[PDB]
Amino acid sequence: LLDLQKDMVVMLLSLLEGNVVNGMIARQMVDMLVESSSNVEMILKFFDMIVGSEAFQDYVTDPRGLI
Amino acid sequence: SVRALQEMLANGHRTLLYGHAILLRHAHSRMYLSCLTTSRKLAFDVGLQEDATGEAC
Repeated sequence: LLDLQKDMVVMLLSLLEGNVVNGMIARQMVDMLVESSSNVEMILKFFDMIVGSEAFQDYVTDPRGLI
Repeated sequence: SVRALQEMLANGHRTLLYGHAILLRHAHSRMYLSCLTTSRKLAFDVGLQEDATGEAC
């Protein structure tokens, strides 16, 4: 699914290669992201996730990991 | 979505899509519109209902 999550936005970035600044094909890319704003809000906050690694160090138990 | 419906019932100004189920609601009394289980000579009468709940709405 993540393999496909890439491919979907790839066609999109290949849909943006030819843009002017306020391109009709461009701001429609933004236009969907406001129509899906709450929806797109979720895909990207999924990328909160190493990253959190330092917090394990704050209360590490037994070096392998575990908390 | 029609089976998106079939989950919250077992529990953003999005654009209407064709083939979606939608919850109608009166401007005044603010009863939701529904298929009342009544007749006037087989098929049921339409009318408002007090609750958003329960399929017919």
